[PDB]
Amino acid sequence: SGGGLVKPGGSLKLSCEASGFTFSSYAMSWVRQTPEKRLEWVASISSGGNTHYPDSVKGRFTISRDNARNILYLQMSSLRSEDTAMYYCARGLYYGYDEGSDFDYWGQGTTLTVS
Amino acid sequence: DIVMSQSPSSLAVSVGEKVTMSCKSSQSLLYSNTQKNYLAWYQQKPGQSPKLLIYWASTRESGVPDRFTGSGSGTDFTLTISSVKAEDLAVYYCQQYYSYPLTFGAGTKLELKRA
Amino acid sequence: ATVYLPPVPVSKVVSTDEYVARTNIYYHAGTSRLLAVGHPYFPIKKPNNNKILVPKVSGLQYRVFRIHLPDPNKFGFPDTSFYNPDTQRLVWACVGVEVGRGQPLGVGISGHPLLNKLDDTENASAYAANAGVDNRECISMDYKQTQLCLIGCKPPIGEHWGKGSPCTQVAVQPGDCPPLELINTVIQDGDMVDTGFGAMDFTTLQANKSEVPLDICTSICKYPDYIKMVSEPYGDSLFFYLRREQMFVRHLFNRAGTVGENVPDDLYIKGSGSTANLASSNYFPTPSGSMVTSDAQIFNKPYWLQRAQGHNNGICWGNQLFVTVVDTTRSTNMSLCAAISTSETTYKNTNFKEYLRHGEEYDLQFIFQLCKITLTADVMTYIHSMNSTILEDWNFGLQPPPGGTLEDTYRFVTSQAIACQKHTPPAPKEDPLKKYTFWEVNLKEKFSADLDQFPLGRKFLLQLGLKAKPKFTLGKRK
Amino acid sequence: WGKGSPCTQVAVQPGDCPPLELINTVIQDGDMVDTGFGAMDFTTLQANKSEVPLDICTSICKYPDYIKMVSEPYGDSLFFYLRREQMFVRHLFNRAGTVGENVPDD
Amino acid sequence: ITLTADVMTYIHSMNSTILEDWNFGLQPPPGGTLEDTYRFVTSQAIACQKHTPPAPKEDPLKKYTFWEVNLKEKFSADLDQFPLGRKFLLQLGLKAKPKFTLGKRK
Amino acid sequence: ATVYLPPVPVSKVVSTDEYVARTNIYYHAGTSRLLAVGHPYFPIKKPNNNKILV
Amino acid sequence: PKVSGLQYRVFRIHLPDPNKFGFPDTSFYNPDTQRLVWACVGVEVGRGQPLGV
Repeated sequence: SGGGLVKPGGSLKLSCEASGFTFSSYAMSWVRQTPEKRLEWVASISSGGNTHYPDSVKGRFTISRDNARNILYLQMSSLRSEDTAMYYCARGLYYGYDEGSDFDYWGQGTTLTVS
Repeated sequence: DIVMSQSPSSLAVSVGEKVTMSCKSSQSLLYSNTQKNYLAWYQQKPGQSPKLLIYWASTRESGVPDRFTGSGSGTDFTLTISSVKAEDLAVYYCQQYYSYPLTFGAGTKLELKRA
Repeated sequence: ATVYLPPVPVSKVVSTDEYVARTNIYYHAGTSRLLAVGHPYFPIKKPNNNKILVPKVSGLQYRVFRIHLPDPNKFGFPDTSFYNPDTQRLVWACVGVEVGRGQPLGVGISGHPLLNKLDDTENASAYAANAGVDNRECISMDYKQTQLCLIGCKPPIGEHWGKGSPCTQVAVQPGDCPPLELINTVIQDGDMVDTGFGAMDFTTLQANKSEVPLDICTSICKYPDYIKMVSEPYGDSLFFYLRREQMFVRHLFNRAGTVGENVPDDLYIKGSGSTANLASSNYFPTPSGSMVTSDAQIFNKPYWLQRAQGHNNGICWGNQLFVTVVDTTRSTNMSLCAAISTSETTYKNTNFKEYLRHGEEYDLQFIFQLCKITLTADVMTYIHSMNSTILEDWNFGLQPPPGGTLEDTYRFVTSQAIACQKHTPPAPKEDPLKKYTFWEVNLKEKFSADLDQFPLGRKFLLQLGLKAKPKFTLGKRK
Repeated sequence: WGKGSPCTQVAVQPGDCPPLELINTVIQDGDMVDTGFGAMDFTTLQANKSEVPLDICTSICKYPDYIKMVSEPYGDSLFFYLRREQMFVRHLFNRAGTVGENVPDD
Repeated sequence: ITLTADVMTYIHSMNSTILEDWNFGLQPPPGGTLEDTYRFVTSQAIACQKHTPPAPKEDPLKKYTFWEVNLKEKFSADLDQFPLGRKFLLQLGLKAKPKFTLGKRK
Repeated sequence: ATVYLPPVPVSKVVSTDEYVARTNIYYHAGTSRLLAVGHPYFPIKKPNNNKILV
Repeated sequence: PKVSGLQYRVFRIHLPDPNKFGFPDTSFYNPDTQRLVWACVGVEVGRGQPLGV
């Protein structure tokens, strides 16, 4: 939730509310789809609150979680036209039997247009 | 960042044909110390969001048909569909979760041929 | 017959160090005194902002220090002219560590106003069936006596019982929990320790999430997974450990919360009314680690690592060390009464706001022996087979190539100076080596060499012999 | 640990505990040993001035600073020490007074 | 520079500072360090404070801003990787090192 | 001096066990016992005054 | 900023004390007998700009 039209240089705050599963037990993740159709990792946050960003948005986007209300946030700032995309909220799963990780569930996406 | 290179960019086959598709990483996804491969494969059908197929290079997620097999190790990975069905038209991605940033391949578009 | 047998054997691993001849050059380091004052139950946060006021730093959670040591290969020396980069290399081996805990006695007092407690069950005093609604109580606890330390040179492996197979791949209900399957993973700084209920996750494993003290109501708890590290045929995960631990039952108590477990009821011949009804069986022992004593320190004492106890003889690779400490006896809580404002014609519980702190002190004292590595082409063939990466980082052979290739033009900023042109706004990223958080300890300017000086030094110098002794101590009579 | 004094860079008011700074001083006659609240002054940390006995409120409470002394080679400040000390937990209690702390309510 | 007392004392009349950096003697049992020094921050985020760290410093050869060139991390034994050192080699005449050769170009 | 303050020390600080000779001459001393009778809780002062009585 | 070639370019070159700098072979200094000090024996002024004023 939270996308829409915004002008270059502006800011926008996306939210993702979980349902049907124990939010506190999963890492949550933001992934975007640019018009070219390839997926781009936006940001991740560990259950302990450690954030991870790529250089393309590091210093501008902030990922955070509200553990009480179970809401994932993505605060965007200094938006550039290149940030135009469908943004997806997604979980992560750790599979202890193989010691690996995947994105098992994600939403419908919300569209962000910087123009 | 680790660059994931997928090939071919697209392919078209009839129902029943075997298809293979490549995913090559710019850096090794094999952790020498434990011999695990940090690779996942996703399937995005038209108008839908990407669905998890394979993780830990060769582990098939529950609900995924056994015709999808992921293989390979180190830098060179393959997704094989033993006998393609009509419903398999989609863009197939691969994704490395070895180190940050978490990165996705360019995708291979699978289309169906018919009379 | 089978045969099989394995045949016989195929390949087998030689000792790590058995060509590394130690030198008589020693260097020394120390630590200033690291300091944190944290709060044990919870990080006390800013009231309108995310960011800490007081961080959760305590001896009841793993204190993992990344210690990064000088390049030994290129290092300040007094007379060297043997050295050939291709037929020999140098590496630090640390020949002792003491760790000063400058904190006084005092445990980490932790508690929850809402600890999950139904009834007393140690001696007991009443009966009750299945639980009512709202049975939690204000109870506080001291955690079991746990002291350990481990020294490695690659992050060490913990175990914990994580969140395992789902509710659908078994027949175990939601309200009975997805199974608890031992999921092994590396111990990270700020990770909680073993609680005396087993070492497990407690984020998704307490849906009440207020069954236990506040600190352990979230985050993973680990216990060291000694079996994987010590059966390792390289033993760089650790190579030194020691521990002293005990636990006891202060008192048995029962959880509040309805039975979801299956008690066959036809294994007791029925009472009458109340005693025909079925009580909670959700017993938990409360641990205690009381009676602190100062003859129970595993600290404060030099451990000369002339040889290790691993399969690695303590000879560093990557020039770094990992020191994980749990000390529950030193994690002292402090008291004081502070007035918010003056208005007291009397003492008033209002005005006097009590506030606890925790003080955490660490100091690390080091003595290093320099060691050489004899290398030839045949030996090297083997060195790469064990770890490609060690030779490649040293890069006194090899090549990765020197460089080269360009340095220029030009980065960054670009421009400088004067400039401040544009400012320039970023320009990511350069260039980090982390994947885990660690309390950084720089030793690359704490280097010294004297053993007639520094207390730690002197005990090593006496232990050897001339030159020099007496330089004391020694005793310390009587 | 002497009174490091409340700072105004990071929010600490009266009615929050100060940051605490270790202020070391000579061991002199009449001085109290460590009580297991830590070894700290109580003359100005305490403001009710009646949390603890008449004796330790009006002393500096100290732990021996072995550490700097055993690092003087000459040992003129001491050239002998030994210790034996122990204590057990009688019972957990709560202090008189309301929280001044910030509890995350989640 | 050899450590000769006549040279040292003469250097001392010219400027004592190079000598003081090298450091000679006591330090009676030893002052400054060790002692054992020092306490103890090592900043967190509380940290210990109050702070106001100690002051800004000026270098003794700095009075006015310059365009600072740090060189403390780039030293190579070999001089064949750089055209300035080769040119130094050839000019030097060890060992014995062409110089030039023709042509150039032509 | 010169050389130089001395040297060397520092480093390595000369023990007073290399040129300080013990002798076989012994004296003996002791105290006559010491006794102090207080009140541990507080000193008991005269509160009409300011000087201790215990 | 304000920068031209019609303005002073004053550069402050900083060098370690060599004794304090490590080398992999060092049997040419003993601090009980000698110290070290740098001598610069060649300076090349690279220039790489077009011609202009």
